[PDB]
Amino acid sequence: PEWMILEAVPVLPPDLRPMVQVDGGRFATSDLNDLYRRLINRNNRLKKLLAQGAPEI
Amino acid sequence: EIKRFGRIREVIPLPPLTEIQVESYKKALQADVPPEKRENVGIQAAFKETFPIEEGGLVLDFLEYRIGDPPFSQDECREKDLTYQAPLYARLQLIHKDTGLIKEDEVFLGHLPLMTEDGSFIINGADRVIVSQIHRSPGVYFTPDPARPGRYIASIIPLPKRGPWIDLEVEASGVVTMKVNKRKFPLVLLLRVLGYDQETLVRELSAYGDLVQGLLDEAVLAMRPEEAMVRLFTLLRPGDPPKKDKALAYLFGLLADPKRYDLGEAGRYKAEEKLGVGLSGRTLVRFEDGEFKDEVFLPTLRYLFALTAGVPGHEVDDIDHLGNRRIRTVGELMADQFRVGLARLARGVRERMVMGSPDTLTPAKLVNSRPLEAALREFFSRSQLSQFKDETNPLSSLRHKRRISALGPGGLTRERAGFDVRDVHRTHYGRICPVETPEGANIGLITSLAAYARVDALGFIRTPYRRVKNGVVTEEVVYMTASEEDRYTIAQANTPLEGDRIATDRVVARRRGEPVIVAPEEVEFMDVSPKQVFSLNTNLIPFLEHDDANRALMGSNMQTQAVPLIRAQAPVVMTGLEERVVRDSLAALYAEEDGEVVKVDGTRIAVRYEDGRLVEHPLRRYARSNQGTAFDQRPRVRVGQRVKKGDLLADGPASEEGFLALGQNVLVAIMPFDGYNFEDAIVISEELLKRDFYTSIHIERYEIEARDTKLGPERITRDIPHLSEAALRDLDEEGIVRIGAEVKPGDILVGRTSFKGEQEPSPEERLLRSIFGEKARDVKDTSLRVPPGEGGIVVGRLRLRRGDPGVELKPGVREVVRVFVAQKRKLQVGDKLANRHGNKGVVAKILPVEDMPHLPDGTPVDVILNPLGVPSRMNLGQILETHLGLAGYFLGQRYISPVFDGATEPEIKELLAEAFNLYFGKRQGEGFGVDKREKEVLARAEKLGLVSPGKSPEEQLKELFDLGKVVLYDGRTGEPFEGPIVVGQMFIMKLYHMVEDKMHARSTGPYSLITQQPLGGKAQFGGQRFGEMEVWALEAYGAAHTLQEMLTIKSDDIEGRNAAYQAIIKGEDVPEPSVPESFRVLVKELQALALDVQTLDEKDNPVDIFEGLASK
Repeated sequence: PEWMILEAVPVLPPDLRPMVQVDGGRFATSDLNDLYRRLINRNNRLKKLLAQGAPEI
Repeated sequence: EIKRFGRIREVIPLPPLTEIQVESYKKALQADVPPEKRENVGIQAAFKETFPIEEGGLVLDFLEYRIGDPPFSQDECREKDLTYQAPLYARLQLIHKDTGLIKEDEVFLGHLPLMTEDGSFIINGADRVIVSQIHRSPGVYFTPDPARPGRYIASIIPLPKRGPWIDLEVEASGVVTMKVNKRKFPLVLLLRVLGYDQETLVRELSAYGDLVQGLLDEAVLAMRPEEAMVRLFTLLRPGDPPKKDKALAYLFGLLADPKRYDLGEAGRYKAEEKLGVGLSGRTLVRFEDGEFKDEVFLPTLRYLFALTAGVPGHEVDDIDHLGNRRIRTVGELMADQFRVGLARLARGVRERMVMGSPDTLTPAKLVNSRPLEAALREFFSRSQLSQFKDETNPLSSLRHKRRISALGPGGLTRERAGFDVRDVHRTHYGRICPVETPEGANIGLITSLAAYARVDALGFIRTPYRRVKNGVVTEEVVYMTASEEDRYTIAQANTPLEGDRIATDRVVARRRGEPVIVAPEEVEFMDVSPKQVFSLNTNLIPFLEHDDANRALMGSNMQTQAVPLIRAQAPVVMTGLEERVVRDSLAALYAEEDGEVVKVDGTRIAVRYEDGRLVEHPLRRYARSNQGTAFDQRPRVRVGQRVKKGDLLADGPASEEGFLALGQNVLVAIMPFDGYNFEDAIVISEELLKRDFYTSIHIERYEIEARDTKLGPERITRDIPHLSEAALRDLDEEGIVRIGAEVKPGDILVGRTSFKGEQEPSPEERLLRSIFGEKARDVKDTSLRVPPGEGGIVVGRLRLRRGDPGVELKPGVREVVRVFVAQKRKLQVGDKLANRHGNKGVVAKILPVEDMPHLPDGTPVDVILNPLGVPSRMNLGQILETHLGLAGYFLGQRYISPVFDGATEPEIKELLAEAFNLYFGKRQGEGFGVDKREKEVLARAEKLGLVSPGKSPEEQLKELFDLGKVVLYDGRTGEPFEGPIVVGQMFIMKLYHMVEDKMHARSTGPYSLITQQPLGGKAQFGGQRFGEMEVWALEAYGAAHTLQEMLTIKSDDIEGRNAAYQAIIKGEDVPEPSVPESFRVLVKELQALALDVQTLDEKDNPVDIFEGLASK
C-alpha cells in the first residue's frame, strides 16, 4: 500500500512529449513538459529550503 | 419581356440589408460626431464608465477620443496580411487633487479595426465578419420553480460582465433564500443596510397572510446594517477576514456601483414598466449618505410575493418570447470588450502611480497600449461571434451578415440547448426566419433575420405593420416590437382589399400569434407583405407555398453555397428580390449621380457626371475570395449613353443586368433514365459543356517564407542543385514563376534553397556520390511545388522582401513570396448540382448530345432529373417552376412570382396554352402535321385517361401540353416514350463541393511524431480515419487479418509497414507485424503514471516489447 505514496516520480521519455520547431522557426512543446518542469522547480526549491534550515511554515 | 404576378404591392421597400453591422458599428464609433456633442454610448460609454479614476492623491480624467486615418487601405491590408485598423488616440487630462497640478497632455490607446462598406472587417489580411448574438433581455423575470410545482421563483439580471445573476427562491421551509454566485442566504439579511427592519417589512407587505412570516428572522432583524454587512460579507466571501470597510467597498462594487454593475437601459425601462415602479439609475441599490438605500429589491419582492398570491395583473413571464429577448450587435460587443480592456488599462495605470515619482508623471508614462490592443485583438481574432466571412458569392456574405447565432461566449452552447431555444416561438413571425437554419447539430440555434425585420437601439427586433382604421388601410407603417405586436390584433397581407379598404366580412387575423377569423371593425393592423415572415434566401424560392419546410431550408442553405459561373444566368421565374440582393451586396457598380459614360473597357468605367466632375470607377477583375470563387465585374454600358442615378454600370460575379445570377436556366425532363438518375443523381446533357455552362473560375493562392535558420539564411533563387533544365522553364529571373504559366502538380511555383543540416552521407550513399562524382553541395531544395489535385494558370505575383518600404516582416524572416493561381473548372462527373426548391444531387454520368430525350423539333433536354425524389421530399415548387419554365422557354419571357403572392394554376395553364398555340402553330407553319409516334403516345395516354376521348390529336396534344407533359423521343432508339413527360426550364445551381477538391488517395506518406498514425485531411496528404464502428464492422465479418492490417501494418506500425512495402516491392506476401508502436507509447505513458505494465507470456513470464531498448 505504501507504494501509493510516491517517492520517486517516473518521467516520460522525450519523444513521447516532444519539443520541435516548425516552418517559420517557431517552436512547439507538450504541456506535460511544463508540468514536469514546475514540479521540478518546486521540488528543488523545497530541496534547498530543507537543507537551509527554513522555518516550518 | 418580363411579366409580373400577384396583387400584393409592398408600400415600403426593403430596408438596407447590410444595415445591422454598419449602423450598430456606426453608433459605437461616432467618428464624424464632435467630441463635444457625442452620445455617451458605445465606445464613449466605455470611456465614461472607466473614468475618472482616483487613488499621492492622483486624479485622472478623460476628455476626448480621436479616430485615426487608416495607415493602409483595404486592398493593401489584405495583400500585406495585416489587420485593417486605425490608431485611436484618447485625449485624457491628468490632474492632482492636493497639488492643483494640471498636466493635460494627449495620449495614445491602440489600433481599432474599421468596418468596411459591405459590413465586414479585415483581420490579418483575411476578411472576417462578426455575427449578431441572441440572448434574453436584461430586467427581472418570474418563472415557476423546477423543484416546486406550487410556487414561482424570481430572477433579477443585468447585462453580461455588467454583474451577476440574482435569484429569489423560496426554499421549502417556508423560509426564503437568495442565490447569487452559487450560495444561500435569506432576503432580510440582505435587506440589512438597505434601511429596512421588522416593521418596514411587515407594514404594507401583508395583503398576504401566510407569506409574511417566512421572511422574518429576529436574530438578523436585531442586528443593524453594518453588523449584518459584516455577516453577509462573511457568508458570501469567506476568503478574507470579515472587515467592515471591506464589506462596504465590496458590496458597493457588487450592487450600487454604476460602473461595475450596469443593468441594461432596455432592462432599466422594462423593469420600470413591469414592477409598477420607477428607477433612478441602472443600479440595484444606491449608496447615499454612507448608507445603502433600496431601488430594485423592494418592488421585485413586491411583484414576486404578489404574483405568488394569485392577485390579478401579475403573471409569469415568457422566457422564449422575443419581447424578453434582445440582440447583441457588433458595436455593443466591440464596446463591451473595449471596456474590459479599458478596465485592465485602468489597473495598469493604478499600479504605475504608487511607484517612481508621484510628483511629476505625464499621462504618457502612466498609460499602456497593450491592454486595449490585446483585448480588441483577442475579440476580433478569437471570439466565436467573429468568424470567417462567406465570400462564395455576394448573397453568401449578405446572409452571413444577417445571421443570428445563439452560440458564442456569453451565449449558450450545443449541450445546454434543448427544445427551449431551438424551437420557434409565436413572436418569431416578422423577426426571425422560421425556416432557414443549418441542418446539423446547430438547428434552431443559428438563424437569420427576416427581410423587413429591424433591430432598434435597445436591441429589440421590430417588424413593419400597416395601421388600419375601420376597414381603411393607412399608408403609415409602424415598426413594432414583440410585446407591442402582442397587444394589438393583426390582419394578413393577402386579405382582400377593394381599392384601399377591406372587402370580405371574414378577415384572417391574429391575437398574439393565434389565428382568428374576425371582422374588419376590430382590425387595427395588417402585414406589409408575406416576405417579412422569411429571410432573404427563403424569399428567393418561387412558389414557396408548394414546398415542404425541410427542403425549403435545404434550398436556402444551398443558395448560400452558390458558386458563380461565367455564363451564369438569373432564374426564369423569380420572386423579384434578386435586384435588391445584387444592389445591397455592393458587388456591383452603379451610377452615384446622373451622368454619361465616357468609356468602358474592363478596367476603368469613366463617367462624366452632371455635377461637372469626371469620376472613373475601377473594376475589380478576377479577385480571389475566401473559398476561392472568383469575384468579377463585367460592364454593361455602351460608350456615350446617358445614365440615370442609381443605374447599373457593371455586374457582379452573381449578377445579370442587375439581377441575381446564381445557377443557370436549363431544360429539364423529369423521368427515370437507365438508373443513372437513381437516388437523386443527376444525368446531364453534354451540351452544357459545349456552351461553357456551369463553368466556374477558382483562384487558389499559395505562399512561402524565406527565413534565417541558425544553420544559415534561406534564399529565393533560380539556382537549385539537382534541378534539370526543363523543370526550370517558367522561373525567369529570381526563381519565381512567370505570369500565365500552366503549373502541373509537382511543378515549382517558386524556388528556394535552405542549407541542409550538416551530416555525413551514408557509406552506400557516398559510394554513389563518388560514382557520379557530382559534388554534394551545401544548400538543399526547399522549393514550393503546387499540391496534387491542384493546378492552373499564374495570374498574380507578390513579393514582400524585408529592408524595403511599406512592409514590416516578423523577426527572423527575410522575405515572403505569394502566387495567385487561377483554375478553369467545367462541370465534371461527381460535381454537385441543386435547385432553389431543395433538391440535391451529384452529377452522374454526362450524356452525349447524340442520344437524348428530345422534342419533335430536335431540341434535346439539358438534364433528366429523377421524379422519385419529389414525392418523399414533398417539394412541388420545382414542378411549377418547370411548367412556367416551359411556357417561358416557348414564349420567351421571364416571370416574377413573389412568395405567398404568386402565380396560380389557371394563369400558368393559360401561358402554357398560348405558348402551345405559338409552338404547334409554327409546327404547321413549316408544313408539318402530327407525328405518328405522337399519335401512339396520345393513344396510350387516352386509354389511361390523360386526355379527353373523341378530341383530335391537336386538342389532345394541347390538353397534354398545359399539363406540362409533352411527347419525347428517345435519342438512342428514336421510338417515343410510352407516357408523356413534363419538361421545361428549371433554375439549377452548381455548388461549392466538387470532385476536383474532394478526391484524394494515399499509399505511404508522412506520420505524426508522437504516435505514428498518418496525418488527417487531404491538405496534409492524409490517410482515411478508420473508426471504432468500422472495427466493429470488420469484427462482425470476422476478418482477422484485415482487421490486423488495419490495426498494425497499414496504420502506425513502423517495422510492419516498412517490411510490408519492402515485400510488395520485392513481390512477396507481407509478413506478420508485432508492435503497433502506439501501444508501446500507451505502455510507457502508463508507466509515467507509476503503473507497472507487464506483458506476460503463455506461462506468466515477462516479455519485453522493447528490444534491448529500455531494458537497461
